[PDB]
Amino acid sequence: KMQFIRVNTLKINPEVLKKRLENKGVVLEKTFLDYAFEVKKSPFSIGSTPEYLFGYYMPQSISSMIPPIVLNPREDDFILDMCAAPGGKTTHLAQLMKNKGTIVAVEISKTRTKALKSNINRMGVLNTIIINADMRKYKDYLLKNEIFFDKILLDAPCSGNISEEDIKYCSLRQKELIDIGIDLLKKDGELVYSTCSMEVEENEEVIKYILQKRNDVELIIIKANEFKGINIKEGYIKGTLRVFPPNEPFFIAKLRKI
Ligand SMILES: Nc1ncnc2c1ncn2[C@@H]1O[C@H](C[C@@H](N)CC[C@H](N)C(=O)O)[C@@H](O)[C@H]1O
Repeated sequence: KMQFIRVNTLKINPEVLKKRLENKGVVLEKTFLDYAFEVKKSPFSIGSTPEYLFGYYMPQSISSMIPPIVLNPREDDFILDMCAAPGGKTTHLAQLMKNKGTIVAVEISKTRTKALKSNINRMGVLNTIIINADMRKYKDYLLKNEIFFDKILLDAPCSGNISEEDIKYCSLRQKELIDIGIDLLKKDGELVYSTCSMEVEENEEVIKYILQKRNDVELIIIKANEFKGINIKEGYIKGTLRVFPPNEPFFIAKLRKI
């Protein structure tokens, strides 16, 4: 299985970090991103370097770096990260926003909220409000108070996080979450649905469900061609993307409230 790291441009320049790690015996390979590297060899556990501890990078699959790139938040945006822990994608969104605007990062589990806050503090992120709550109830609070967002990441839990039952259970949850995400989007706003599963029940089923359920949503077409070097192709709904082995299994789509 491949290992990659995302360089945290909040704190450090790609080439400064690259030189420092290569001088300690790390062998790094380019990526379709100037701030992400493939780790080819490491005398270090990569979550264990002083550089990691300083917030210089985040280890993560390259697949998992796509949803924030596709959502493409701007600097001053107001952003919801619906299912946020451990914060891989929350800190990615913050880096893309350069620590401007606001991310509301929501996490159901109390324990996982710990890991989320740790990642955020470690990566030096300042634009993020951590909510420990069930999104399905937290959204009434947001709706009552008219708190709509410019762009939303729904990076949903997946069957793999933990059978046919696992998949059916996750799919149902994902369908609940996405309807909620559309409800919380400003008119003309953008939601990315992603998940660590390439199973169609968690993928195009959830997309087909929301398109038939609602009249106020439009599929935005995403293209693979940008994502060089990644085993990524079009889903079975045009303009959706599925990532395959030997990349980490993943699915990404993008919607617009009309
Ligand atoms: N209703 C819910 N509200 C908030 N968080 C949830 C809810 N249901 C599941 N989750 C969380 O969804 C997360 C699943 C992860 N795949 C998210 C990864 C995260 N987006 C990252 O990039 O690092 C877990 O943290 C679950 O605790």
